[PDB]
Amino acid sequence: GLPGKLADCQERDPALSELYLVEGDSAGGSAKQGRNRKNQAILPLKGKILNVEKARFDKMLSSQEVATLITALYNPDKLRYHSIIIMTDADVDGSHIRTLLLTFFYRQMPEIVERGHVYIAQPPLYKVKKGKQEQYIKDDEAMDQYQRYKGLGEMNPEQLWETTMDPESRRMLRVTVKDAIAADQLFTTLMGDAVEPRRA
Amino acid sequence: GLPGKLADCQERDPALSELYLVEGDSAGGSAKQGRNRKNQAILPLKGKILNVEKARFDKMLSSQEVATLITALYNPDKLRYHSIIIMTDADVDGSHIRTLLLTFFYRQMPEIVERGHVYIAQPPLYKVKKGKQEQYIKDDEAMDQYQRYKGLGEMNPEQLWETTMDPESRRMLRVTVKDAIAADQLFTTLMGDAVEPRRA
Amino acid sequence: ITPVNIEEELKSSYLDYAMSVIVGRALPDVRDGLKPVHRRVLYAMNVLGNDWNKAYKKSARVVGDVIGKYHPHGDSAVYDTIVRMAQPFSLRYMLVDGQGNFGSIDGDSAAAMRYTEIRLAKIAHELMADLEKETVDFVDNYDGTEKIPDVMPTKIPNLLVNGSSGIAVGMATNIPPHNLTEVINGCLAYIDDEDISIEGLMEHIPGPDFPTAAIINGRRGIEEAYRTGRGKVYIRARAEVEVDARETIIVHEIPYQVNKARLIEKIAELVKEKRVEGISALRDESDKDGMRIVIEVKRDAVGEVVLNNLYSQTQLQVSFGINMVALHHGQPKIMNLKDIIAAFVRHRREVVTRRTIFELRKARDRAHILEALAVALANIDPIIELIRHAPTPAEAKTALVANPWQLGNVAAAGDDAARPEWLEPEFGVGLYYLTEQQAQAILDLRLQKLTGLEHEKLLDEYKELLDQIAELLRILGSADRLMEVIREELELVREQFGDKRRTEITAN
Amino acid sequence: ITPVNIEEELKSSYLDYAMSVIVGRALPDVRDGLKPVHRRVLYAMNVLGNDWNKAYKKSARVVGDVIGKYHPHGDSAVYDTIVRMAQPFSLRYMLVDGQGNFGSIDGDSAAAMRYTEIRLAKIAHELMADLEKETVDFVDNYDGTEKIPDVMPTKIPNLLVNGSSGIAVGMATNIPPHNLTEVINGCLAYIDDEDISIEGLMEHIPGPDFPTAAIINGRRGIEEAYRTGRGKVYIRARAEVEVDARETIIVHEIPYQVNKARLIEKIAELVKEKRVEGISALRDESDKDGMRIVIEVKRDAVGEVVLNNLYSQTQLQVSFGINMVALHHGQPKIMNLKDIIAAFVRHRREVVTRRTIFELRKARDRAHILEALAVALANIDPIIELIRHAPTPAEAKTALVANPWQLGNVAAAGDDAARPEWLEPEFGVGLYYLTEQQAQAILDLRLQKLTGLEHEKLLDEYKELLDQIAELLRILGSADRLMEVIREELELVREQFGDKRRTEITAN
DNA sequence: ATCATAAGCCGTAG
DNA sequence: ATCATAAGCCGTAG
DNA sequence: GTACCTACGGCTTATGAT
DNA sequence: GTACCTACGGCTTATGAT
Ligand SMILES: O=c1ccc2ncc(=O)n3c2n1C[C@H]3CN1CCC(NCc2cc3c(cn2)OCCC3)CC1
Repeated sequence: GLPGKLADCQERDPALSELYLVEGDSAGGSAKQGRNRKNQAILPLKGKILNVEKARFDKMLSSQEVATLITALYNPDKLRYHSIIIMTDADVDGSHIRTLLLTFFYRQMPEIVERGHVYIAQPPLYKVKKGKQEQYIKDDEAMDQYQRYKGLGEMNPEQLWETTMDPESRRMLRVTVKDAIAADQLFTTLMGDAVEPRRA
Repeated sequence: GLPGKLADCQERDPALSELYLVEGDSAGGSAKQGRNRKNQAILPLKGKILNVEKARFDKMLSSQEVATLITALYNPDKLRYHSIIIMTDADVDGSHIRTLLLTFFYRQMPEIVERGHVYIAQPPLYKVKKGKQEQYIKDDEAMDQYQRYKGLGEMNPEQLWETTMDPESRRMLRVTVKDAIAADQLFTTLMGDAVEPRRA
Repeated sequence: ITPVNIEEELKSSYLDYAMSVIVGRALPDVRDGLKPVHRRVLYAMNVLGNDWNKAYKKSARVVGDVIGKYHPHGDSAVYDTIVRMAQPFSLRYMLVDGQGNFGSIDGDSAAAMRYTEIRLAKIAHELMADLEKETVDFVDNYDGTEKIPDVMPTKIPNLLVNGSSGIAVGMATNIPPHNLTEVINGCLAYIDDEDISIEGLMEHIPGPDFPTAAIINGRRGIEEAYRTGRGKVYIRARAEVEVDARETIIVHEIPYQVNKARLIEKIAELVKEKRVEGISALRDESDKDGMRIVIEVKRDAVGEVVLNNLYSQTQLQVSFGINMVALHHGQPKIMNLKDIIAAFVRHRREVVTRRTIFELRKARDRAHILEALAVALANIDPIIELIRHAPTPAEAKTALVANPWQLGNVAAAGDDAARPEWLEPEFGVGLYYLTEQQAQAILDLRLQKLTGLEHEKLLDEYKELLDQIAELLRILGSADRLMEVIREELELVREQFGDKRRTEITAN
Repeated sequence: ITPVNIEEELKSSYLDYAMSVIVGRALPDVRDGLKPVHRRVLYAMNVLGNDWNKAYKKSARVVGDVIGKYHPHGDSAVYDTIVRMAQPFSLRYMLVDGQGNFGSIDGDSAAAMRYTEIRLAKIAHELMADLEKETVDFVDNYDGTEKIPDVMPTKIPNLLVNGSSGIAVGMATNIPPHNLTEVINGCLAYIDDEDISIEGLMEHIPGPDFPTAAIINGRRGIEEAYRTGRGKVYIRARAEVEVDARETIIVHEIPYQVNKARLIEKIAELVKEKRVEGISALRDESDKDGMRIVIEVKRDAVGEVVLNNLYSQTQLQVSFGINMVALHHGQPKIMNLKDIIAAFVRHRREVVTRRTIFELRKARDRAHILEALAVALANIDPIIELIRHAPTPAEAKTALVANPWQLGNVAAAGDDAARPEWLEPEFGVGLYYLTEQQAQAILDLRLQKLTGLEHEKLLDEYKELLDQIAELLRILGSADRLMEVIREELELVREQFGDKRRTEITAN
């Protein structure tokens, strides 16, 4: 839990540190080797995670390392790591595991999502090189107007520091709780899942 | 121990069954799929085994599945599997692990070695095909007088039955205990090992 | 720089995932019935240059090449797919002929990927016949540096012969195998008459077929399956009672996709729990002469009641959920038999037409070059002086272009169509002119071409090309010739790879 | 059939194992200093066609190819060897330039073999220069269907530059790195004088060199190591005391092959156990400007006594067991410096001689063909009539063979040596005769060769080949020219890839 | 006397 | 006051 | 998607014993 | 050298509950 994977920072005062979540060994290596060593933290994961709605059982627990490291769970009491960020690759499995983590946070601790602590990262998508001309492209539209990285565990750590985790150049993204709706109900019912993909 | 790996036969009267020892998953599959299902048995292994002289400690025990399956260990009391055979590939690691198993048997249970129960197998070495002309070659001298299999887990199981475990065509080999000498002492002393390889 | 974002974002992300699983991972196609993984593996084995009549190759080369160039999704999945294609008892017509330990019905896993050897089988080259003649479109790879065929130029209706079983996000599919000669007969019947009903097809195609034979009970199941698209069907093992001159049960063959060891252990458990009556022991005698399970009937029992109790409670009778779903033009659609056959025939027509156009154009260009080569071989001497005087090869080419030629009487086809399209009417009006392409073709001769044994060869090749291009223009002419050709090819395929039924459908 | 066998069998079996580990697994060679694994990997990367100035490639292709064709010993070992070659801080001069997560000094393992990319570095092609010109022998692969070079045609004394560390059954080896320019200077000094002593070499080569710099204490160690073949040497970290305008310890660089995290944790443990005195905390500030560890001196302490206590008990000072063992002609022999240098120079002489012979023979055959081609270009007309009349190409060849030729005066070299050896004295006695090879060479002309711009080109090529073969015969003539050439090549290699010392040897 | 609920398995993928 | 014994680590391999 | 167990020799540290 | 954990839908069996 506390040993093994989590490599915390030197700072201990909350409301100033950061935390990340990535795929374990392909990414965590470069993440550790390229991060800052003052107010940064990394928690690698393993593969995928079970849904919370499709199989809800308060005894069903395998990893639980998040619930052990972030707080004691009753979230208002302990409030460590006042800012957490989700990094994941740009492929489709990235979006899948992103959806799983977001539904976990929304259906286990609504307050930590409401007060605006969860953040989403934006890794680049293409690197264009015409001799001296270098260019970072982050989305499809930019590439359209103008090498393809299919995993964070593929670029040099210094490039990772330059493009993703620089407090001067990173472009994060914040989440809100606008309304109380039932999209997460059509998430897993086998009927909405069968009717919702009607994108003609 | 008794479950998991060992797949015994239908016969239960001792002094009529057989037992084999091979590398685990590459070989045991074809061994099971090609053997006989009346009086045959298979016990796959894992990798290598620790020496008995270089590190002798009656508490040092990791697998011990042999000592659990063959008898209860005090070998005269229970005497099941009155005939055991050692199969291993024809490469150099085969000879290495063969030496390790033989020194184990010689330095743990001298009686089972003395009464002539341990056997060594002789897998073929080459297959020559000139149109219709088929030929099995077992040693270097035969190949000299006249495809190369670098593992038992490479040939078809029916070929294995035809060439290695047929009670009509197999060519086994028996071991004896002629004298009480100290070659197994020069086995591991770092001085004999340094002087003995003087094969000019 | 942290712009505010709504939570609705979630939906978008998740939605994207769906659109990438239904289209490109699980659901096969109606035109050739191949998941993209199988497609890329076969294409890689063909490009590597590994046919059936050659020596084997290690799995490491093929797996590494596929992971490197085309399919960037790890290794275990690809090797498992190869092992699945190589098993005899899991496909009606295997595609990858292998050598090694590919497991067996006992549920034992295959050997490591550093021992086995693989190559293509004779039926594999029938899937990929005429691939280089520009019959299908090419799509870029993950980084856009190579090419991959979209759909294979098939000759076998693979979707009905092998079937598939995949699970998407919102959909799911399942199709049984069939027999080859019966499907070919059905296709020929549909080519004979376009407006056939389901009765005739169900008369030509009796029902499914399995790799390991069995017995099927109901007809209502397969009828409702072929007519609508959904249904259930029962699979029953084959066994019989026997008494010597006590009773004994012998089992020869088990249903589709059933572990034998799990079955034996579950029956032992049932006997131990006393839930079933009349079983004393249980023995196995499976050898190289067929599978054979023996069960000793407890004394003073009819046994047949025991047999029915087993059929009721044992895996010896298992259900199967036929449900046909596949992609039609990039969208899942529940499709019955007639639609599949129509789609196959349309694909075949398209492929034949495109191949014919390609070969026509190629023979056209070849004949166009050889005409000028023959004309140059006619007048030999003045070309020699014109080259010897001209210092520059470029100037010699231009001088060859500038003047007309004599066109000796031993030289002097159809009314037209012996010349390409992009050739302007100012070439070849005996009067004759040349072209830079023809010019360098002439400049690239040898001295072997100037004997009394190549002139006749050139004349022969020219006549042969004329006949060939005439025949190709005719086969493009009217649809009747095209349909006759498709008929002949299907009949040849039927005669080559035919076989006999294995299962047996008994009416209830 | 069970023949009785003695137990002595054991010995034989075990003995075989020994003979296969000492020769072909661990101990490197004296001529190029490469384990067989490195050899086969480099040869595979070269045959695959992956040079340094091209795009990268995935590790899967290379690993799969090596496992498939040459090295049948699994996958993990090969990939670990590649990752080891690709690290900067574990070799003085890396060989495989890569891109990805290759670990770091922290002890973190590298990424999976489906993410990284690799290619050769500029220094790699200097190991394999002139490989195709028949300079070394070829040995069959595991099944006898391919070829592998035995020893590489090296240009760099790799054994002294990189060293190795292997453990055999009865032996064990260990060699430190060095610097390149110093070894080249030593080799040049040995070429200048054959009977040099150890004093001069030890004057040209001061001592070892490490990838991460450090400080070395003793001279007796390296002296006894180079003179005999065994010895010990101490490695000491670099640190210093500092006080602002309290005391503080700053550490810049650590010894060779020491985990940083383990060191930090062990020091924390020592402080916690009170075994060492005067340490309050411990912080790290390693960034992209060099490694930097900070230790806060406990107030009222000299600190230098703390520094000496650390040097006594901490990994900051570690020993190293220099022990030189390698293969000379297939047998392990403890060898000193002079022997290594002599072996390298002998290998270089042999390679140069063989390459020169090969190029001589090739240029010879080329000139022999071009002579007859020029003679045929001289007389153009009678050959045209002789071909036009002769119907059969074989008969035309024979007719060209049968008659002599005129040898026009515009056609009419050295006294001899412009003709191959296996040519009999009855060809080319102006009188002149031909040969079937020359005959078909003439019959394989084109019409481009008959302009006023190729005659001068043929004359030029002929003169150039004459000059080249004369020069090659001279360089084969006397040893002095050979030694001059080796000197020039070594000086060029020195000037290309030179650099500066990193460590610093301080006398005790 | 009948029914809502919870578990295994099949195949490409983290 | 000195010594026999037991543990980690380095690199190609199951 | 990821962790443990073995062999080979030559170096250290760590620990209780004449 | 080798074992465990997850996602996606449609089928069964197994079990205690109106
Ligand atoms: O055997 C075990 C047992 C437990 C275990 N736990 C975790 C784990 O990661 N692993 C565990 N394992 C082992 C290993 C899984 N192993 C599977 C094979 C793989 N091989 C990679 C490979 C092989 C080849 C490739 C590419 N990649 O291309 C060329 C042909 C061969 C390496 C990881």
